[PDB]
Amino acid sequence: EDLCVANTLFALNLFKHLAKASPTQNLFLSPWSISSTMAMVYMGSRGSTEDQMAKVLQFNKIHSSFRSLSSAINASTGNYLLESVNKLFGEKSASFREEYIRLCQKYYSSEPQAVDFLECAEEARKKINSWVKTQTKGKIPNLLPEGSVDGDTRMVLVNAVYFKGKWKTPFEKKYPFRVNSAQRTPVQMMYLREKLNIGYIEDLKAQILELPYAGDVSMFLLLPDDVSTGLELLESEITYDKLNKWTSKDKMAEDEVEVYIPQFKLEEHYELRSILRSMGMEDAFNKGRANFSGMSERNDLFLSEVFHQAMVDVNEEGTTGRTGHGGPQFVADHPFLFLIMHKITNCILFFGRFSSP
Amino acid sequence: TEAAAGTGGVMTGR
Repeated sequence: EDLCVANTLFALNLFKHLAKASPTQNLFLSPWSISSTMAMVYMGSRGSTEDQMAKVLQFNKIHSSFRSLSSAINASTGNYLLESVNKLFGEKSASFREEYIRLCQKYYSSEPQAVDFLECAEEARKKINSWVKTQTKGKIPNLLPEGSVDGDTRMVLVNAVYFKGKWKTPFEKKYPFRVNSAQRTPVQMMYLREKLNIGYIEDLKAQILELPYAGDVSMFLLLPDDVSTGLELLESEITYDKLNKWTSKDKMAEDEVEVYIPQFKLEEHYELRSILRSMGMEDAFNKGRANFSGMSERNDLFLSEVFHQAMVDVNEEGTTGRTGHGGPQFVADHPFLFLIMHKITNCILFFGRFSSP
Repeated sequence: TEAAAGTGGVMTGR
């Protein structure tokens, strides 16, 4: 059994919806981080709000599942740095349900902390952003933008995730990248010739390549064979069934592969209310209709927004005489999707679209 | 690869 299936189904549906807002530009997010945060919100939801969140998050034992998956993601390894941490910041004068606070700590280890939103909201925002910055080793410095919290803010539920790994085999830093039918942009390429898992997903007309990090985390890249990015078919037809078949432990066949991928860095910020609403999570965001009585007996809360910020920096860092070129090539000189997979849990930690150097 | 992310869900009073 794939123990991360709900989260993966959500990750893919979320990507499809986000792509409606952003169909062609670079995209990057951590579906894991979002699922975790939303799970903590779900714990406080009731009535129709709850029923819709369960549908959207693909839950149709959830909390014990997150705790177990989180434990596996956080396991000490020696091979890379990988940390996922949740946090709850609550208005100091507010009275939340004792069982909500207890259960959120039990299953999410969110170390519930009081802050002063009512009178010092800007100070509270700075503190929250500083906490995330620390957790992300400086990589996500200002998660919550100006105006995101105010005197009516009652609780901010946070997840931070951080990953730093080295490739099992280092690349060599070696050029035109095809952005669309009217644009080519020079990019620094990285080259590797190594025994790697490579296949082809006919239903998506795309090559898939696995690049392992040291340890049980890998990057999978999906590269299509339109006059825009070339990703229309792949993005519209990708599903859990089609993808999981190919990311599964032993489907693919290892071969000597010559790989060229760009060296790249992405940094993207999102506000997900519109997206989550479109996916079916309406009542949570409806000031009138939301039911978060699980958080507060007074039933006086609603979800105002969900902020997400994610970054990635891909480089050559890892742990002669060959001249033939008869075998597989994977030349990522045009737009591709990629994902960073925790192999033990089968959870997607990060997912993106690289289309514009 | 170095990768990181944050998510923040804001609950507001009404």
